[PDB]
Amino acid sequence: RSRKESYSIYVYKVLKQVHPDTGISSKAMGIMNSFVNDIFERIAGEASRLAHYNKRSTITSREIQTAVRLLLPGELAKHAVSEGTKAVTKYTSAK
Amino acid sequence: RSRKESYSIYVYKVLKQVHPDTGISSKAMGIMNSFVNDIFERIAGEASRLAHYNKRSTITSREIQTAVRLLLPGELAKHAVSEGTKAVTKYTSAK
Amino acid sequence: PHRYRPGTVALREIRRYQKSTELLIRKLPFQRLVREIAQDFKTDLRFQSSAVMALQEACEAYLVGLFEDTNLCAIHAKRVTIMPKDIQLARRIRGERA
Amino acid sequence: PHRYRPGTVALREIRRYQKSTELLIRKLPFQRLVREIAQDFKTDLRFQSSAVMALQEACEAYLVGLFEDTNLCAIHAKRVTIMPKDIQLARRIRGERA
Amino acid sequence: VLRDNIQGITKPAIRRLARRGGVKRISGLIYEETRGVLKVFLENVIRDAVTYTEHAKRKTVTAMDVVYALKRQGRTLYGFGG
Amino acid sequence: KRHRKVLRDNIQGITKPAIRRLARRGGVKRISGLIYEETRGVLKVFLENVIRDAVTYTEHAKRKTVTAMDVVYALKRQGRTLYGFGG
Amino acid sequence: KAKTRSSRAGLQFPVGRVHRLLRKGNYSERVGAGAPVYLAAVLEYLTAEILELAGNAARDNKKTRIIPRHLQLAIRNDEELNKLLGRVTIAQGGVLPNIQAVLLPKK
Amino acid sequence: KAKTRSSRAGLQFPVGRVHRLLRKGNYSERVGAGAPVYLAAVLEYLTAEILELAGNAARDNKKTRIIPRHLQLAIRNDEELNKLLGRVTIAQGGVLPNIQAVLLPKK
DNA sequence: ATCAATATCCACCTGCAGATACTACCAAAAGTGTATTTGGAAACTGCTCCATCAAAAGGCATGTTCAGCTGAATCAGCTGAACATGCCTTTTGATGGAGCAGTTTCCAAATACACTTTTGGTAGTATCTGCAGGTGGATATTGAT
DNA sequence: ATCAATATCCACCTGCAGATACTACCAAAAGTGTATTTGGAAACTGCTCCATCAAAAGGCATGTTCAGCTGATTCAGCTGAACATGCCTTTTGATGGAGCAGTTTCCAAATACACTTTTGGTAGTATCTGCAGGTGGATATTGAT
Ligand SMILES: [Cl-]
Ligand SMILES: [Cl-]
Ligand SMILES: [Mn+2]
Ligand SMILES: [Mn+2]
Ligand SMILES: [Mn+2]
Ligand SMILES: [Mn+2]
Ligand SMILES: [Mn+2]
Repeated sequence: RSRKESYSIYVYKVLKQVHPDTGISSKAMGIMNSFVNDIFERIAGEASRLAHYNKRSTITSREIQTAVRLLLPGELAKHAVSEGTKAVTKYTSAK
Repeated sequence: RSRKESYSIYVYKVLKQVHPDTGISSKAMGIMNSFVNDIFERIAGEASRLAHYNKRSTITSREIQTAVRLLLPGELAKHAVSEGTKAVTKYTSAK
Repeated sequence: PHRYRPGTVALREIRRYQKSTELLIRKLPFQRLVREIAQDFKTDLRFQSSAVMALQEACEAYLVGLFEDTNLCAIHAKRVTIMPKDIQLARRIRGERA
Repeated sequence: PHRYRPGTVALREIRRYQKSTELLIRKLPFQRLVREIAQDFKTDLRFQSSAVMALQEACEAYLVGLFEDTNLCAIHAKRVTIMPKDIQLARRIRGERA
Repeated sequence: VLRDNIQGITKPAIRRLARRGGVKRISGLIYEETRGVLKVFLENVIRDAVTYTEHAKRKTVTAMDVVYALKRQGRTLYGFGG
Repeated sequence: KRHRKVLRDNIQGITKPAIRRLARRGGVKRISGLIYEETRGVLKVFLENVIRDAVTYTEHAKRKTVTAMDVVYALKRQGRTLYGFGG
Repeated sequence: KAKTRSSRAGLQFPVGRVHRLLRKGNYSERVGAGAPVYLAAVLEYLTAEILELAGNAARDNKKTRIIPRHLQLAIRNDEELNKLLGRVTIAQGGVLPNIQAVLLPKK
Repeated sequence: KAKTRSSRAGLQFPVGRVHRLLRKGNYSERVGAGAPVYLAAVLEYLTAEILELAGNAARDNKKTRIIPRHLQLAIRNDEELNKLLGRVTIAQGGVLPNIQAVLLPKK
């Protein structure tokens, strides 16, 4: 009866932007959740190491960016980096 | 000239316990230092994860113990676990 | 009386099984084997249904992958027949042993 | 004008190099190669001399290990001569290019 | 008619796994070899799973115990949580 | 000023005899003539990958000097942990 | 009055939740304000990329519902996604059709 | 009567150091008092294990000083240490002498 | 099974590099107790979901037959090992210069913290409907002839 | 080539397992307003990275020569693949309780404070001493004949 959080609401929302007439099975959604959690952990873990190696107490978007460059293959990294930077800009340029 | 600490002192004490007439090159000592750092991180990492998986915020000797059983092979795990248990029992009773 | 030649059905099965995703070991015998092995580590264990299924997905995906590498080792030695030594080479180079 | 047979000196060399630990690639050429590659990623870099030596120790250990795997691939094909296809199989099974 | 549990992984089922792996022809000795490999795989993963069970003071191996086991064994599995 | 001399073709400094020596340490008795070029290509890939990561740590730190530690962390990331150079 | 950080950053993925997961995962003592935004956007981007290709694989197989099979086909047929996920198993994914040439019959 | 925690626990390895490295490493919010004691002991045990075997390899090679080669011979000739360190490179370690049987001369 | 060419081994000998070993320290750690907050073991239940278990149902153990695979024995051409010869580069060890890591001090920015206001997200459930196969029949593949 | 036996494809159906949709309530996100923390900006070190160059050994490049390995051929005998059945194991579905996990409780144990003491890592020096590498010189190892 306790709350069991997941990313499935947000995966579903992104599914509708990308393929408005396409659904997703429960099993497929579990795979997507696994996916998000795995990449979250990889990125956050690399960022943590980066901060520790540079004797910093803080993970900023700069540790997230460098972690993305270390972890993603070329073209994925480029677009991820540009998406990340765009979201931070939009978020700052927003009273 | 800022202080760069290592396990050298303690590695050398243990060396003299096991092989009283045996020395060690600085390159060998660099290796032993890497080894201790490496095993520390592996055990501490497994312990961190294990505590998170069980929604605990404290790493106790019980997390260290399970991490040791997860990381070390058979006989090394057995003997490590005895030496760890015995150091704690002694430490607790030696106050 | 009709008869397909050696290799014709084998190719058919490859095509059939590479198209599909159903598990290929029967459930009950796998479940038994899991429980047996687990009994040597701790007695009187129960398993969630999903625990056994995770185990079977992982185990079958591993064996399928190993059979691909095994097949490449057989082919490397100019054979089309997989042998224990092919499985053994694949495992050694993977770092799973030796 | 005496002669060792093909294989004899090769075996002698295996024994010699498996006994020793010194780096087998010349230092300066390796250093130039590191600087060339790094310069293509980023201009105006400097290197601690130990950084270069760490790279050389890692490169050599990697290649020695790869040759061991390659040798096993050749022997699996009933040869004693390593070929590009042995290196490629070793790398494929290692998951460096799976 | 008692028979070993490992032998419940039958020649036809092993054959099916091989087929999905792209294998056309199989030596008779493969079946026992494959059973040995499967057992080592199950031993290593179950040992770690049960170690997580014991640590959580449970008598039931969860999907998450298996998932964490698989992850640390370098066999990350998606679709069963985590 | 002076400006660094142009570095080109330094992969050929990984000579046939150096490659034979590495193969000998790896237990190899007989070596096809095509091995040397194949090995240079494999080595280049390996070095590029590790240097790419090392330089990424150098740049993240805002340095112009690649340290032993940048290389040690890169090798670790790559599942090639190296002992004897710090960390 | 109260705007979500997601809506400010222009994201479907939850910036606030990501921030909390960063705090409580013991990654660092402190977390900058941009970090969860950036991370959320990266995770959303990657999710969109997989669902895009998986959706296309569903379409190719005359289906409107994405199943694990379609995720597997998407990932393994894409060089970069296959590499990112090289050490991962998709349950109920199966494998790519692939028969080594020398195994094909002749006549 | 300031007693070190190492002396209390019966250890050569530094308990205080290990406690602090666990605290600064962001492994968990809190660290139990037993944790660094148990961990320093394990690390000490493993270093004794390695140094015993490496000292033997040094003695076997008629040497008084342990060098990286002796560490490599110790680790790679011990099944368990070899497994624990299977993905580690010991700089200036070399390899074990080992020639595949088919490569030796004659019949 | 002899002997000759040459690689191997081994034990001594030097003169350092690199190790040990003091100081003689002293900055940073570690650790000594108080004051302080709080994580989680423990004890209780209830409700999932797991082990069992007995009926229904569909893979597999089996033996025989022969297609075609593997592995053997042979052979030829050609590669790649070995070695002699000539000499180009790397190794080694300095010199000098400066690029730049590595510190230390202000702190204005940037996080964290304690509280309060609201709401997005979960988890019960209520509906809706993609598609898993089931049918019918047409065509392609395979293999014999 | 024929001809046929069996596999394969496609269009159509339709019940229901498993989706999508809806709803309310609450944990946890966000708004406000202090209260701590931090990580460059400037301003200096000394270190170590770079480059230079000279001398000379040492390893590299090259050409020649031929041993023996690879890969092609052929082939016989072996071994797995194909195939037809009824029994046996699997699977399917529904019953009872083991234990998960939810929840509150409280105290042993952890954090924070701010002092005191000790250590470990240093720079400075001396000071030793294990062993690298070199020489004979004794002793295998290899390959020819
Ligand atoms: Cl930030
Ligand atoms: Cl504890
Ligand atoms: Mn001893
Ligand atoms: Mn600076
Ligand atoms: Mn259909
Ligand atoms: Mn048709
Ligand atoms: Mn010449």
